[PDB]
Amino acid sequence: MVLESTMVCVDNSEYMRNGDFLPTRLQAQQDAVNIVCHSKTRSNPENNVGLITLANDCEVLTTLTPDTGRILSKLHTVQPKGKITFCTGIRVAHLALKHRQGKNHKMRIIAFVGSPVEDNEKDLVKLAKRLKKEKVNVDIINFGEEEVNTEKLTAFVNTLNGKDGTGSHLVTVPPGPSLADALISSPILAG
Amino acid sequence: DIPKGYMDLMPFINKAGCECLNESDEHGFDNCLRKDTTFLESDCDEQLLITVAFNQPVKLYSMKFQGPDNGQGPKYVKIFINLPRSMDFEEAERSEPTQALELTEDDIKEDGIVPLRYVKFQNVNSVTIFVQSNQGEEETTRISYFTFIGTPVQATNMNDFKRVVGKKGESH
Amino acid sequence: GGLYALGLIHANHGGDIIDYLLNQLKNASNDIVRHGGSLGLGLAAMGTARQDVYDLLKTNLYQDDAVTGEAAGLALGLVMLGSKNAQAIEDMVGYAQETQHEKILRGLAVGIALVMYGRMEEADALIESLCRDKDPILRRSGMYTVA
Amino acid sequence: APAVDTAEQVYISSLALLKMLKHGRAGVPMEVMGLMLGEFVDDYTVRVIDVFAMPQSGTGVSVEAVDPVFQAKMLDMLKQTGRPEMVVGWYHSHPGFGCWLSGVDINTQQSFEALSERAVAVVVDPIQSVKGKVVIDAFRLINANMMVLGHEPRQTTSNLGHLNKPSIQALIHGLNRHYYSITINYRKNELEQKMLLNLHKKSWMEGLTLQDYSEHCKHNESVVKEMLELAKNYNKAVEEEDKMTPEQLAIKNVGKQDPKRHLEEHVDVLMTSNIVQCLAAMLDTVVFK
Amino acid sequence: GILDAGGHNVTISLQSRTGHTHMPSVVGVLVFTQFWFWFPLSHFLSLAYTPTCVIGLNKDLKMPKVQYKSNCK
Amino acid sequence: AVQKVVVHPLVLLSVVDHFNRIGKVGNQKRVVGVLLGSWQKKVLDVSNSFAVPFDEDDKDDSVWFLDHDYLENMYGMFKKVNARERIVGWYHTGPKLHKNDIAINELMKRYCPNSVLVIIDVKPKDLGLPTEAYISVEEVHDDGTPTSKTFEHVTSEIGAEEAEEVGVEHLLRDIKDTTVGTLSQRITNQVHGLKGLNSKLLDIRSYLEKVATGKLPINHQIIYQLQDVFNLLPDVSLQEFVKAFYLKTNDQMVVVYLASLIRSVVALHNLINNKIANRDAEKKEG
Ligand SMILES: [Zn+2]
Repeated sequence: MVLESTMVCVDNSEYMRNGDFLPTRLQAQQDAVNIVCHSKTRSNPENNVGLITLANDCEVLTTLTPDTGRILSKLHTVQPKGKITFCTGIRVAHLALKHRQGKNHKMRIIAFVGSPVEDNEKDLVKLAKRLKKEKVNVDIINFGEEEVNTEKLTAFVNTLNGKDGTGSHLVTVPPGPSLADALISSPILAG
Repeated sequence: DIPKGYMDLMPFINKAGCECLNESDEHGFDNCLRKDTTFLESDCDEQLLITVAFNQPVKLYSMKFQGPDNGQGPKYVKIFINLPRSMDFEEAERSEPTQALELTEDDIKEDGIVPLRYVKFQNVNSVTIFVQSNQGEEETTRISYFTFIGTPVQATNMNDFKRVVGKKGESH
Repeated sequence: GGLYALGLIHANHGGDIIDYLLNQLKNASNDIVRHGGSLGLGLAAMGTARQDVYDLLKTNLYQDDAVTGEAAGLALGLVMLGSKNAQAIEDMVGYAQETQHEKILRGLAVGIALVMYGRMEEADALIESLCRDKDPILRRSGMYTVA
Repeated sequence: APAVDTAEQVYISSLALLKMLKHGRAGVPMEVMGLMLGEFVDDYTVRVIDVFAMPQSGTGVSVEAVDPVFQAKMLDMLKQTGRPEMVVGWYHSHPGFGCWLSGVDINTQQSFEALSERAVAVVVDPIQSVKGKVVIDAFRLINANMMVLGHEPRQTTSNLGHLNKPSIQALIHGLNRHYYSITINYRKNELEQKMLLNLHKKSWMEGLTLQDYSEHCKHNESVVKEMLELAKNYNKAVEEEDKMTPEQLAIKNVGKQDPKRHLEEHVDVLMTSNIVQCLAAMLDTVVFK
Repeated sequence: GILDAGGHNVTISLQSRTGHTHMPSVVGVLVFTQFWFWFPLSHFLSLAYTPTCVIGLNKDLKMPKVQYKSNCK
Repeated sequence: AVQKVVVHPLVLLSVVDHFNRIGKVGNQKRVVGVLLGSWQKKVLDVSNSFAVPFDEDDKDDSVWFLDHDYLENMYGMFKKVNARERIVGWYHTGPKLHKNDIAINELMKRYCPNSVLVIIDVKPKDLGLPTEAYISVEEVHDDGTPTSKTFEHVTSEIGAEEAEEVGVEHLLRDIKDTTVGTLSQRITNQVHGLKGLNSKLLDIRSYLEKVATGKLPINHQIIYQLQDVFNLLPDVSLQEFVKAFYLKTNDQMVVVYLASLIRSVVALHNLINNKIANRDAEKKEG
């Protein structure tokens, strides 16, 4: 019911292609977004979710839309053939978020971190600092091979909203056989 | 108080459009829109950006940017008009304001009304106030009461339209 | 009309009538009555340069009510007649290239015209600054300011 | 009783006129229509900034043609780009018919007026407005209940007869009887004229190109031959100098002929062409090595 | 109205009696010329009507029935 | 390849409007939009355009947003209004290209493969031609140099279809110059040409200075083309041409002389006719 626009950032880098998760990472993201996108619209029928690919560039494949069909359909042919750039991904997701057609929805972002992020620790925190000022809650969930609970990533979520913040979770998924059930249990119903 | 022939735009404020940035969870935006002691505070810094949206194009005469006398009341207010997209803090300082206002202590009092240049605000559809400091230089600023006084501009709502005279299926 | 009519009788010589006119202009429907009011007050204190009258005339002008402007502008000019008031000329023009309501300019065109009455060299800048402005109404005000 | 003072103007931006003329010629055989976006800045001025075409439909130019879904969505999308204007009126072409409103048009205008008492309606004949002239009269229904009072209910003003006089090809289709015209004035401003001046602007290269001498010599030879024959008449016309009321001779032989009009008129052409050509020739000799 | 303004007893002359520029009179015409843009401004020509008169005031308030003559040839 | 991109007057008058719409409140750099138009043999006709919400950041020069749905939906409406327009490229009024142009151009390549970006310098009003048209080419640079995206240049020219032409001609109607030219305007056409040729030659000099001082890369191509222009000079000092120039200069002076004489005899005849006129009326008055 909480009016919020979920700008889901789905990874499509090359490492996203090795299936430490049973069938493949992508289906995990592709299955995962299926629930997060569906989770938000079910919670509130006035909601809207868009997706930003994060590898090799920051494409905006589907702008912020309520209809979940477009997000699901666009997921296909996501073609994981790039290198993740999370430094810019959040900005473009937020900058696109700033174009919210309705100005009332709260802000909530879901990032699909599935590759090793090569970002200076100082840069990530400064990005987090800009998010704090502008009151956007972003959830980070990690997939596939990556320095488990990257220190750069973990510092990001903590400064994301601390001092008794909303708790934009850095939900770390158990690598190995696991569906979005971990991604749906904790983050999807509570972010 | 209010001037002759002008009415507060509280009824005209679009709850959907309005959104604050840096608003603290405990004291939110809705608090400063009520004529109560309930107020709004900025969580992450003294800078705050409180935007509002009006149902139909309104005109602006005098806003009452009241603030607590503890020193956390607003000090420097930058107003923008009809912003196509929400504003960014970094880009908000850069851009030139429609009317750069230096609040004085007399204004922040409960009875203080700050006059705006009526000429510049003639077709405002959404106004964004940017509090750049509080009087006491406190960690968080506060807006006790904040609303706009003007007149409503009659807007042609084409959504209604609807034929009023004539018969359907008639050509030139 | 009557309030404007009253000014004509006490034209150039209001004396006491100005104080009544000031009070009456303030209490008005913010319509035609304000239009006649400013013209009457401006006519009554024509050249008085009185600050009290000038401040009220400005507020009506800043009201920006179109019909109100066309009279407040002239009333603004007449009260400042031949005063070369640097604030008035800067203020009067500043409204010109900042306001819609062509009508308000039409008063301001003559309104800033009379503010330079008879200096004959003293400004010669409004004459040149105005004549270059793109807004045709201000140009006319520049040409009148030559007159 | 409010009144549309004749001084009231419908300001048409430089954008709108090109876009309104473009739409009209787009479907010139048929009739096109669209809503105009503007502001009612005050009683005496109806300012129109942008116009957006409402898609041609079989109904024609009528209330039904106004697709509420198309207009509600288009407005919504133009609000994001930075044009939060209000629907200030509607326009429709009139393939050569003129600048008048038919019965069906009147019913439309009455509808638009229902939402705001100042919704101006324009025309825009793309066939007549074919040269420097632009035939686009604005119109606002004069409510029929004001027959007791004065039609065109204007007041103190004096720009009623200016910028136009009641056009006959329209006064017959109902003017000052059910629809009155509103003075149309275009809000062209600098930074818009300058960009339009580029339409036919030449370039740096032009003005230094020396023409071509083969057709220049032919042209110089051609005109000098033609002027020669015109001198023969000049000799005959002057050497005649017949004095049988010469002032009447100078008025019974006026047909744009020998004496001067076909005379130095050519001298100006002949001398302008050579001087410019020569000056171009010498400038190039200096600039280019 | 202009021809018979004031009952044939006033005249418009921006120049003052002693060669000065009559500020009330000159202002009157300028704002009057701005009647093309506003009819109610028309009355401002009232300022330009200076009674073409000579009063035989001898004392402060005395208004003697002075009998004086002109030169209509 | 596109030989020309003829920009119609309406587009540069909507872009100007588009720049004013935003810059008036949201002070920002280039305003990006979509450019519609009909194709031709090779000359792309730009007949209309519309704005697309575009926000950018000076940091990382790749945190931007060009809305997709707004671009898709807008064109969904316009193809309804007029069906001869297809999306053909984009426009931005920032006079100098950005680092974001290549990436965004790749996007507009998703709607029209032969996408041409037209830079409209809305703010400047100068020598002329406020449109600069660019394409996207990815070549191996034949001459053994790294590959990259780059924007190739396409000749731009501003024209007008009949309908807009009528509107434009009236729209000026106060500063248009006489088409005849006359001696006054023809000469000004040359002081104008001289000013340009100097101005173009001065842009060339600064760049040559830049390559001379190293601050810029020796193109190795187009660099010697400027050497081509440097050999195409006339060499007027040649005797055989020097004779042939005096002949044509002399060939023309004898026509301006005959033109001058005719205008003089007509002048005297007009004074004699006039001297008779006032004199005859002078005597006839008595
Ligand atoms: Zn019709």
